[PDB]
Amino acid sequence: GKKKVCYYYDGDIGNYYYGQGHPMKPHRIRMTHNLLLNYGLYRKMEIYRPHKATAEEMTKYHSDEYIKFLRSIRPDNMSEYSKQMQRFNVGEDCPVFDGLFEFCQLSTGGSVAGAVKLNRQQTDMAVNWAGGLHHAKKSEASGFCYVNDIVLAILELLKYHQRVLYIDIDIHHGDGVEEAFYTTDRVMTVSFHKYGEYFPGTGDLRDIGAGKGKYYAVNFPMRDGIDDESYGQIFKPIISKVMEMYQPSAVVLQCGADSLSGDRLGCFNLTVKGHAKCVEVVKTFNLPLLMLGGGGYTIRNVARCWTYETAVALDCEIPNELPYNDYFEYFGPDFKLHISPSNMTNQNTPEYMEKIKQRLFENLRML
Ligand SMILES: CCCC[C@H](NC(=O)[C@H](C)c1c(C)[nH]c2ccc(O)cc12)c1ncc(-c2cc3ccccc3nc2OC)[nH]1
Ligand SMILES: [Ca+2]
Ligand SMILES: [Ca+2]
Ligand SMILES: [Zn+2]
Repeated sequence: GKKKVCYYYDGDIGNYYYGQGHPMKPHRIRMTHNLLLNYGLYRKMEIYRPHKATAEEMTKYHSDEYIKFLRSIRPDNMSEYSKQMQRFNVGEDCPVFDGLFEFCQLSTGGSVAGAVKLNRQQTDMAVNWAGGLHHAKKSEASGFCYVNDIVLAILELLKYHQRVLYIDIDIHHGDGVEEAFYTTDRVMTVSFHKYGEYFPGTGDLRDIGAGKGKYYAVNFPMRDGIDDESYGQIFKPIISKVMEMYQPSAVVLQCGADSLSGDRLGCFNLTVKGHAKCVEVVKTFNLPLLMLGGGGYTIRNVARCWTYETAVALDCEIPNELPYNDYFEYFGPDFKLHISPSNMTNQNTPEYMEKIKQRLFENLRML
């Protein structure tokens, strides 16, 4: 049936700024919120403002030293932390910016709060578009991510769920999450990503977990230009097999929008409908589900994607004609919700897709 949806958002999230020319733009979270408000999707959800996650909540995963550094570093005192910046990988892809720690607190607060709501059986779905920062490591920032809100949310789900399934459709390998749970069978991580001469350089289909975690990490490496057809020939069959074999009791779905056609950093060719089909597929299993954001660097498309995925979560049909909103000019020249794929070549032949799917199916038989 239709499901209850709780949505997490802080009105200040859009004001955090990574710096001039940096592709990560928290403003896209505010564009998403304003678009979904203007479509009237607020009348259908319970809207919550997440608390600022404490350093203590963050150290359930991250090292005390790394969290202490994040809570301390500021653009005005950076000069005194030259040593720690190198140690914790802060200052290149992951710059020091005003309110960095508060931004991490809000991103994490939404994911953890959503997991608590699911644990209490008070919602069917919890949504936190400011979360999904899957690259952060135990004691290091990485790929525009500082605090791994996903790992923290999964640890919260593990208090009441024996097995948790994590699915990541961001164009980049979900390395921080996979690494956190690499040697456990209590979390199965499934990542679909571009692999080959691309960040973070991990996620080979031969990375399948280790020790008790062997066969509990699944990686589907893809080439440039994947389209809705190709993604659609493999996503439902793999997720169906994972659901059958693993039988998770909760699911976390990272909906990174950098896998869409026309992304500033991505090289895939999915439309918003193609990307949202993943949400439709996962939602049909009727399991407690935490939906998170992630990458997405052509911000008009990120807002379209996450607004449509929120409509999918609510089983609410919304028109293609965009309603007027505070960022209406960003959606020109068409002012439509849905996007068209480009003419880029799909390097993922149908035979390649079937062959990788078959290799993963062999690994899934080992559960
Ligand atoms: C989602 C995160 C993607 C990160 C990614 N980083 C990298 O590609 C770097 C070189 C990298 C590193 C450190 N490790 C790697 C391992 C494998 C690999 O193939 C690459 C890397 C990135 N792609 C765009 C940028 C980028 C960063 C900027 C920072 C400040 C200002 C402007 C920037 N512009 C950028 O692209 C307009 N960075
Ligand atoms: Ca991924
Ligand atoms: Ca695992
Ligand atoms: Zn990404």
